[PDB]
Formats: sequence, C-alpha cells, structure tokens
Amino acid sequence: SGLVPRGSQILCVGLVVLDVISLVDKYPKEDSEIRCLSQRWQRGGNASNSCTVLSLLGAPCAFMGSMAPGHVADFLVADFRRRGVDVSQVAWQSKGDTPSSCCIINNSNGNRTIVLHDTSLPDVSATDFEKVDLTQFKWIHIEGRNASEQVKMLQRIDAHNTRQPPEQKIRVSVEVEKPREELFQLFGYGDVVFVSKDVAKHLGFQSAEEALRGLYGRVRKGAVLVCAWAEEGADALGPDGKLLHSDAFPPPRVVDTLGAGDTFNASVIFSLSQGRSVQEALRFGCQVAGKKCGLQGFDGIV
Amino acid sequence: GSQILCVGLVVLDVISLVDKYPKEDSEIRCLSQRWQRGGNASNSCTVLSLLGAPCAFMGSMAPGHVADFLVADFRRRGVDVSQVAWQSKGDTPSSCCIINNSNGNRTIVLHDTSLPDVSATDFEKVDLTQFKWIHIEGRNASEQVKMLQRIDAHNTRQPPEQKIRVSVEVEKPREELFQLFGYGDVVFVSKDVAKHLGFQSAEEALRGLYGRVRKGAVLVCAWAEEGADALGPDGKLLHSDAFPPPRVVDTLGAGDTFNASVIFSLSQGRSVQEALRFGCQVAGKKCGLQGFDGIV
Ligand SMILES: Cc1c[nH]c2ncnc(N3CCC[C@@H](CO)C3)c12
Ligand SMILES: Cc1c[nH]c2ncnc(N3CCC[C@@H](CO)C3)c12
Ligand SMILES: Cc1c[nH]c2ncnc(N3CCC[C@@H](CO)C3)c12
Repeated sequence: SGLVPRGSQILCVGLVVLDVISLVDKYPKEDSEIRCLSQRWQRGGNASNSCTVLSLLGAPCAFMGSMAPGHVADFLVADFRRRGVDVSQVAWQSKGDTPSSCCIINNSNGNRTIVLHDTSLPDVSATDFEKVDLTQFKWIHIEGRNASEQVKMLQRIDAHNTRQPPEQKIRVSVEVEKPREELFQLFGYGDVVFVSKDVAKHLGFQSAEEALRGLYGRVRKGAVLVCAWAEEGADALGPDGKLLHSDAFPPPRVVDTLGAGDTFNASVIFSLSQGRSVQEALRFGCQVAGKKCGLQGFDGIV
Repeated sequence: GSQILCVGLVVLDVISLVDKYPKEDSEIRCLSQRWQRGGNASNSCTVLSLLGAPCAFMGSMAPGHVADFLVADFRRRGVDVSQVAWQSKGDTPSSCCIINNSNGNRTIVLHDTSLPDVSATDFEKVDLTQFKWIHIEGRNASEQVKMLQRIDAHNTRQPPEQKIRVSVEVEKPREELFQLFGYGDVVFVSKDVAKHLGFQSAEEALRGLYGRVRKGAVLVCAWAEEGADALGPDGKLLHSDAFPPPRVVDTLGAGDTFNASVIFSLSQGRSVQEALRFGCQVAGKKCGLQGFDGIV
C-alpha cells in the first residue's frame, strides 16, 4: 500500500462474489459428464462491479467488503488488481469462505440455473468502519445491506464533514437495491440515493416518476433521489422539485445485463464527482450502462 | 522400475454438494463447496499414493495460481510431477461439479481450455527405466498409440523380469479411442462405452469386446453397484460383487479409484480375481466418503 493523496479516492462499501458461469447446449442430465460451450470466472457484487467501472472511467477507487482467506479470495483479489481497484480496506474474516456461485446458462432457452455458496461471512461493521482514516476519500458509496451498522457509518461520515471546509467535505451515496424493510431507513442518509426498479415495484410503484414522487419525502434535505428503469431510461429528483429524465441508450443487441445497474450507479457517481450537473450525470449513466448491455463483461464500456 | 505412471488429465474440480439435484431455472443454496484436484489419471495417482505406491503423473499444465494449487496438492500426496508437460500458452481446465448428497450422483460440466494434449514427442523424452507400470487415460488416440508402441519396443529389449506392464482406459464413447483396445496388458472399459455399443451387462460386453484386445491381455469392465467383471486369455469370466456403502454420498472419482486399485493389486502380484475384488472394495469405500481421504 502506497501513499494515497488526500481527497482522491471513491470508496464503495458492499459485497463481492465469484461467479463461475458455464454456457451449455442443453441442461445437463444428472450423473453425466459434459463439455460446456464456454466458461467464465467473473468477479461480481454491486460495490465490486461499481469499482471496476470507476477504474475504467479513470477514477482512483477502493473496495471495502468482507472476504475470507482462501482460493476464491485469491482469484478475486487478483481480479480487483487486474481492474486497478485498491483492496487495502478489505475486512478480512478469520473464519468462513468468500461467497461464490456456479451458474449454468442453457443456450437453447436462455434459462439461468444457480447454485449459491454462502457461509454467512460477517458483514462490514461500524467498528470495522471507525478504524478507517477517511481523509483519502472524496466520495463514499454504500450498498445497502446491514442497515443499523451502515447508519453508524453514515453518522461517522456526517461528523467528519461538520469539521471540514466545503471543498474538503466527503460526498455520500447509498443504494437501496433489495426490497427488505430494514434498508428503508437508508433513504434518510446520503447526498445521492439510488433506488432500484425492483424495490420501487415491490413498494407498489409502476414507473420511475411514481417512485421518485412517492419516496422523496423519505430523503434527507437537499438530497437527490435516482431511479433507473431499464429500457425506459432513468429519472432523478432534487430539492427544487423538478423531475429530471434521460432516455435509455439501448445497444444494437442486448448481450449482457449483469451488472448494468452497477455501471449506471458508478457512472452517475463519477459524473457528479467531476462537478457535472444531475441532468448531465443521468445522461452519462444511461449512456455507459446502455453501452455495457451490448458487451460481455466490462471491457469496452469506455 | 519402482514407480507407476499415469498419463492423462489434471483438472480443477469446483464441487458443490447439494441435497437434491437442481431443477432448471432455479436458484439454490448448496450444503458445502470445495476445490478438488480432478482428472482421471490425476485421481488414479491420488489413490495409488494413498495405497502406498510410488507414482508419477504426466499431463499438460499451464502456469498460474490454479496450477500452483494442483501442483502443491500433487506434492502434498507425494505424486511425482517431474514429467508434467508445462505449457506457455493456454489456461488450466476446470469443471463445475454437482454432487447429490441423497444418492452420491455426480454431474460434471467440463471446460476444455484447448491446452495442447501430451504428444508422442513429449513421451519420447520420458526415461522409461524408472517405471514398473504405465497407465494411459485415453484422449488423443493416434499420439497415445505411438507412446504404447514406444513402451512395446522398450519391452522387446528387456528380460521378462524388467518388462513394463501397460494399462489402458477407454472411458469416453468416442470412436477414435477404440483403437487403444488394442494395446496393453490390462484394458479398462467403462459401462458408458459398453452401453453405447449395445451391451446390457459387463459379461456381455466382455464376450463382445474380447476380440479387440492384444494376445494375453485382460479386459476389465466395472458396472457400478452390479460390481465388476474381467476376462483373460483362458476364456474364464471373473466376477466381483460391489462393496456398496450403506449411504452412497460421493461417486466422483469412484471409477478412477477402481482403476488405480486394480492396477495396484495386479502390480503387487495378486490374481485378476483378487485385484477385481480389491478394486470393488476400495471404490465402494470411496463412494461413502467425500473426496479420497479415509479409503485406506
Ligand atoms: C491479499 C490477501 C489475501 N489474504 C489476506 N489475508 C490477510 N491480509 C491480506 N493482505 C496482506 C497484504 C496486504 C493487504 C492487501 O492489500 C492484505 C491478504
Ligand atoms: C439500456 C438498456 C437496454 N436494456 C436494458 N435492460 C436492463 N437495464 C438496462 N439498463 C441498465 C440499468 C440502467 C438503465 C438506464 O437506461 C439501462 C437496459
Ligand atoms: C459400489 C458402488 C455403489 N454405488 C456406486 N455407484 C457408482 N459406482 C460404484 N462403484 C465405483 C466404480 C466401480 C464399481 C465397482 O464395480 C463400484 C458404486
């Protein structure tokens, strides 16, 4: 670990996983030995994917998540490094395994069959977070997971900010991506709040417009609420009450959708961290995420 | 001539242990997962080493951290890797494996990395004098036949006391592999190959395929829980009942266990009948355990 200049990095707090994905002709019959058409060993997870996108955009970035030593962590660490991601903030667990999965994509019908391996590795805690020196970060993005612990992380950033001049304040964003009640208290934190179409739909909202208008009362004064709605583009709503929208930039053919949401989030953060307007950041997010949809993985999203 | 050589594949097996076989389009949580060194010839080496037999492995490997895991695993077992055909181009093959805990059924989705297979030229470089037995996992047929001819030629310039015993495994039902029938003192033919050729039992497959073997060879056919059979030059059919564990939890590498145990028993001077029983016994014990430890 080298010298990191003060206020230089974008930190993403969240999950990492190893997805081994095999493309097959037909679904394997039990007890057989078959040859797949293609196989990919892919690093995944929301905060993890956002870090890859930030590095490709030209931002110094860091990942903070829980990992346990082992073969899976070795591959994942080498993959983060291959993507220029700073792993120095990883919270190494003394017991357990790093999450991984085996996925089979049937070419004949596009069906995804997944076998998850999760040893319920302890999440990043408020005590893990207090030990971090915040000065090297200009932006902190939190993937909503263990809400009561994450609220303490958010309150610690808020206390740091109170004692800083405006140019030295750390910008904060949160993502509420899973429809779990406990996460809904995170709407009340951060400068930028991302709400997924899936959470919006589970809350009974039928469009990005309904979601923003219906959830804006849950956000902090002055915060921007953002909701991507796949092929319908994305919307943002700020304190001025003006609903902002950008149309989608669909690829010629959609090849890979995992994790186009994470590419959108990382692109919005990047553009806002560069001093661009909410409208400009929305458009940039739609452009990059839309481009990612027609590409396998993250190469060439530029 | 004190080591046993196995020529074939070394594969990283990513294993998921499930309570029931996954239904298509489902998302399930497995009981447990592990990385295990696989590949047929590679698994036979693991078994030969636990049986106490000095052994060596010969197959293609590409450098990296996965190869570092495979190599350190070979070395931990005490398998000699000095003959590994190290590549500069490609990556190590890996497979996604499902093991059903309710019956021990194993389902393998192999990723073949187009790694160049071991050639006749790579084998010519092998100093045959250190080996008492050479087993070849059938893959690139024409190249393997030249390796077999090289062992045959070596044997002609040796007394019957210093002759290298040869075994061949025809596991995949691929036409090219049927010439290997063919060569060697012992020919292992899978139930899978036998069924594809229209045979319904190990005995019917042995009578139907004995014409294809070289003079004085022994043809061996394992048939899972029906046990295993063998046929030698005397025309006498030999059978061994299986040794099923009360709870079959992992049959991954059970076939490799049977092959290595038969080879070991025969390399020790036991009869074909005794070697068959031994193969069934060790493979059966393996079936009731996860992996290879405790087969003793
Ligand atoms: C990389 C790694 C795998 N398993 C680990 N377990 C504990 N600490 C680690 N390290 C030590 C070097 C410095 C640091 C990375 O930047 C953390 C690791
Ligand atoms: C552009 C596109 C075509 N088909 C899609 N399907 C799903 N998501 C999409 N994304 C990714 C998230 C962000 C969203 C902003 O427009 C676009 C697309
Ligand atoms: C003993 C047993 C129970 N269930 C099995 N299922 C598959 N193979 C089996 N093996 C291993 C290969 C060799 C075969 C010996 O004839 C037995 C078994």
